[PDB]
Amino acid sequence: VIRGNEVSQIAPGQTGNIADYNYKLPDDFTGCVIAWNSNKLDSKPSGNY
Amino acid sequence: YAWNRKRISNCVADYSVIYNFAPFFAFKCYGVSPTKLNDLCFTNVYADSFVIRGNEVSQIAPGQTGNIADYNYKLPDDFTGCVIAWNSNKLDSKPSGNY
Amino acid sequence: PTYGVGHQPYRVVVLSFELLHAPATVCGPKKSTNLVKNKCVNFNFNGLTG
Ligand SMILES: *[C@@H]1O[C@H](CO)[C@@H](O)[C@H](O)[C@H]1NC(C)=O
Repeated sequence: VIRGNEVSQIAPGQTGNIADYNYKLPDDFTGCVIAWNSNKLDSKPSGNY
Repeated sequence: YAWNRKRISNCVADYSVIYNFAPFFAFKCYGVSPTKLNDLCFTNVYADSFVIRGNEVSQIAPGQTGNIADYNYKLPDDFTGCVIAWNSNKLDSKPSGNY
Repeated sequence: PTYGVGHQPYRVVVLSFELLHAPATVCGPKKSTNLVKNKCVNFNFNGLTG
């Protein structure tokens, strides 16, 4: 589960914060990336920590 | 029709805090890439800020006509830069209408 | 929940396929056909045609 600003970092040949320190994809990657919003399930009014 | 222009010069620019400042989706750049902005550098950076309708966000592009792009804000064909747009329904919307 | 649309949580599932070098263990729904020989036919062996 990532933030909405960093969905584009899950791609071959990307840098930033997730793609450098958390989850890096190879340059010759074949496959599919599926992302959907989960505001109803993964958020709290007091803050999901 | 009266968009502001701010000159950014004589400083060190960090482009990673732009994502923390505003909740936008795409850092849509044209002459450069958003991930390579922190390595190389420029002479001067100008920031233009305005509010439009969601129909006319696509008109902010080099080489395109319309209503905003012809009479309000025209971009050159040799435009090198990034366009950052995000929704403003919580600050720029009223039930009685905005004038 | 009061954040902007760019700060919302996003569930990400990445499916990572590898191209066929070993014998295939996962294959989609396709009914097999009895093998013929010594005839100019169209074949489909584990996803490659010809
Ligand atoms: C914008 O500036 C105001 C005034 O300094 C501050 O209260 C607010 O938290 C700032 N917004 C962000 C997202 O930092």
